[PDB]
Amino acid sequence: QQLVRSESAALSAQLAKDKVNECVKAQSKRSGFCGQGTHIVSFVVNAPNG
Amino acid sequence: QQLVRSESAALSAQLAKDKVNECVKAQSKRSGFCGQGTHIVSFVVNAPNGLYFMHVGYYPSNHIEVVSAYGLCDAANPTNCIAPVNGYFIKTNNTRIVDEWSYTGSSFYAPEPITSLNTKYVAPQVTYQNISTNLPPPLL
Amino acid sequence: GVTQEYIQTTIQKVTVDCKQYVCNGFQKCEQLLREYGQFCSKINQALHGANLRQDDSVRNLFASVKSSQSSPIIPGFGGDFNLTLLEPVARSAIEDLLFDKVTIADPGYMQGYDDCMQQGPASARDLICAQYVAGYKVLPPLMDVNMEAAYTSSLLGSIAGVGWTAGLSSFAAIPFAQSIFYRLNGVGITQQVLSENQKLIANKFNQALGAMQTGFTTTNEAFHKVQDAVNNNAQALS
Amino acid sequence: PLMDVNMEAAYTSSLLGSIAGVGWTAGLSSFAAIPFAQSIFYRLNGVGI
Amino acid sequence: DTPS
Amino acid sequence: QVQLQQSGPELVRPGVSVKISCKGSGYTFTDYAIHWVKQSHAKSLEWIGVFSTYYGNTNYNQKFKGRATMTVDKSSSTAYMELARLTSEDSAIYYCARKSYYVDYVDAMDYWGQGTSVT
Amino acid sequence: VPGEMRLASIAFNHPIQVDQLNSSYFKLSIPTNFSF
Amino acid sequence: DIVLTQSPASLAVSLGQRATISCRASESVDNYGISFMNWFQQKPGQPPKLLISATSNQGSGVPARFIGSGSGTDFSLNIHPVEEDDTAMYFCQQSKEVPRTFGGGTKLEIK
Ligand SMILES: *[C@@H]1O[C@H](CO)[C@@H](O[C@@H]2O[C@H](CO)[C@@H](O)[C@H](O)[C@H]2NC(C)=O)[C@H](O)[C@H]1NC(C)=O
Ligand SMILES: *[C@@H]1O[C@H](CO)[C@@H](O[C@@H]2O[C@H](CO)[C@@H](O)[C@H](O)[C@H]2NC(C)=O)[C@H](O)[C@H]1NC(C)=O
Ligand SMILES: *[C@@H]1O[C@H](CO)[C@@H](O[C@@H]2O[C@H](CO)[C@@H](O)[C@H](O)[C@H]2NC(C)=O)[C@H](O)[C@H]1NC(C)=O
Ligand SMILES: *[C@@H]1O[C@H](CO)[C@@H](O[C@@H]2O[C@H](CO)[C@@H](O)[C@H](O)[C@H]2NC(C)=O)[C@H](O)[C@H]1NC(C)=O
Ligand SMILES: *[C@@H]1O[C@H](CO)[C@@H](O)[C@H](O)[C@H]1NC(C)=O
Repeated sequence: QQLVRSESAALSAQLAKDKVNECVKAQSKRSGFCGQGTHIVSFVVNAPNG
Repeated sequence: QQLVRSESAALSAQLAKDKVNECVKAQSKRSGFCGQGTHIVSFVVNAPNGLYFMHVGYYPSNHIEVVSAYGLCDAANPTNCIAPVNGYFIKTNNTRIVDEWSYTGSSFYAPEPITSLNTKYVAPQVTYQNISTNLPPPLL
Repeated sequence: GVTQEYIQTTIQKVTVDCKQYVCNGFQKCEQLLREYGQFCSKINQALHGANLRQDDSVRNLFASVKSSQSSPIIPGFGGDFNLTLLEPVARSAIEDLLFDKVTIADPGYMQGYDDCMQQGPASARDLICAQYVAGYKVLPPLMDVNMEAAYTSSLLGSIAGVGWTAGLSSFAAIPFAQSIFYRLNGVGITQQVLSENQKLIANKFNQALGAMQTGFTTTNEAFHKVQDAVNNNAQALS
Repeated sequence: PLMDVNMEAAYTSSLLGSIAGVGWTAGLSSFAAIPFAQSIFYRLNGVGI
Repeated sequence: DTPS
Repeated sequence: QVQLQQSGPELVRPGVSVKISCKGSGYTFTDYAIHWVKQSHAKSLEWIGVFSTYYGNTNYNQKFKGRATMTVDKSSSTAYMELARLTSEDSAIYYCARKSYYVDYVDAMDYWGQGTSVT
Repeated sequence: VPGEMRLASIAFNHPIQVDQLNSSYFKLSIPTNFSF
Repeated sequence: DIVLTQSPASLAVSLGQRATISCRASESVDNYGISFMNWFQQKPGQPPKLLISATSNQGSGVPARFIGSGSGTDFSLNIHPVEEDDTAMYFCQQSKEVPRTFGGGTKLEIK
């Protein structure tokens, strides 16, 4: 079970990294990512395990 | 065990496919992807059970701080102003250039005279500098 | 208006003792266990590899979080924008609200072992003292919450901004409000409107931000996911 | 393996030869056939140099 | 410690 | 070893244009703007103009925009100025100088020509 | 042979700071060198 | 450009005496904190010599004895060790704006 969960976390972490390099570091034109209202600046904070 | 590994391999293969059709075939501006240095051409080679990618990238160094302005203007006619394209207007620090302001590239410090090739017309704003004398792009 | 998302990045790291979990110093089982000693070896190695992967993901994430340069941050940042996210120089009040709303058990490491021991309240109910019964070991996070706070402040320092071409070399170093107006013209709002409504924009913006104080509720699904991340870890140990 | 390693090598040589074009309004329809260095300079002006 |  | 070589003085008659030179030496001439100054008295000096030696860009004192102009011979490493329409009020000691930045964003005259004069 | 291992703090690499100016003009940071 | 003036019109001092020169501007010269103030030295039969700049009281062709001072509309030049060979006219110069004018100067002398 731990091995499975560990892998899902790794993939989830990749997503986090992607949003940091897009949704946070720049305005995005893609819709989709980020909240659904076009896009304007976004912020990120620490949360347990993520 | 094989069923699990096979599935993860398929997903990984999809990622590779995406990079080949973005990170390799063309320059990409989104960052994140490829090497962490903006992006410039990348290459891929065969590797056991997969692909091995190599990414060429650009790493900036020796950063300096300079004075810069949001835009420049004709103080006699606040009905046409300009702003740099893919670069900035900075106060001049170069003995070669007589101009009070100069254009620079954004990836690398390098002053140049301001010309129409480096500018676009913009609506006026209160933060633009007011040049009351010599501004050649446009002179009029 | 605002939306929120929670992206988990890690699994809590644990290790176990195939020698303390199975039996507890009885010599008869130790000898019996020897015939199976290789199973424990497989168990220990597998868990160890899992923990190495967790540390890899942390470092990889932080490598993108860091910026070569940033603005210093002071109170009153963002001008008329309220910016409650600023640190109480610290983490942030918002991060602390989250931690208070979370129902997670009292933290490990210090004082640790002495909260299992009789030198503490009889009302402790931590599975962490059971850590020293079950042979569980909970490994510490790599990141260190103080370094974590430094990384999130660094991201705020990259604000103002991304605009002005690529933004991948240069650092604009402009007021926060200016970066906002730039983004607003980036979505087809005319420059003239922006100059006329500047205070209005800040007012509507802060209304949306103020709603975050009510955002820590069970109907906020992002919040709910955070709580379930905690719940899943606790369940595995139980 | 599903394929002869030589065929796979041929596909990556095709990727090497797919450089230049590097752009110019999708480029899926065209091939610029220009020197490698020349294509690099266009990439360099793509980043503000 | 440092290399040999 | 930087030096500037101004042309010799002349008692030029009025209505004659007057050409003055200031050759660079000991540095690459094209990397520095040239400045010119008029001294009618030790207590009375004024800026005349500046000429980029690489791009040919200029600025002039507004009073001389209908008068003196400047050129550069990049192959002779020299700068020249010519005053249209000499009058007796234009007699002066004339000084060329080399642009510099001893301080960030601050223009300074650095090296000076030995001086020349016209009457 | 080698001695004891040395305890150390993990270093934190700080970003270059750039002052946030307050008027119609601003500091701009630009690299003066680069490498592939 | 901003108008510049200087005083005393001339100063005479004993050898090794400290001495200073006042210099005023019609308008503040600070822009982005740059100041743009240069001081020059001149003697008869010779071209002017750069001495200092608003942030450079050393270098720029001189010994540390030439200390520029002030901000806004007021500036000064201060030399603690005046010597016989330091007698010259001295001139404030403004690099902030075209024409790039400068003062008529004042003259130092040894009594
Ligand atoms: C000169 O620059 C100023 C700012 O330094 C320009 O902005 C004006 O600023 C004042 C005070 O903030 C406002 O009351 C004016 O409304 C602004 N002008 C405009 C057009 O909005 C000023 O416009 C510039 N003058 C020019 C270009 O002639
Ligand atoms: C905006 O920031 C201000 C601080 O500048 C916040 O006001 C404080 O809020 C806390 C939380 O309730 C109170 O304990 C303090 O007493 C408040 N300060 C004062 C001076 O009263 C405010 O909450 C932030 N948000 C909004 C929407 O205004
Ligand atoms: C432009 O400004 C820079 C700094 O912003 C000045 O820096 C000089 O850099 C050179 C490089 O070796 C040094 O030798 C000088 O000593 C630096 N100047 C000072 C005052 O320390 C530079 O002077 C300016 N540009 C020019 C062309 O002068
Ligand atoms: C500009 O960047 C280049 C490339 O990094 C620098 O050149 C290298 O500097 C390192 C520094 O230790 C040397 O080890 C290399 O041998 C140099 N290589 C070459 C090809 O020169 C250069 O020093 C940098 N210059 C400045 C002023 O920062
Ligand atoms: C400049 O400072 C004033 C306060 O002195 C502040 O109100 C204004 O917003 C600042 N300008 C910016 C941040 O662009």
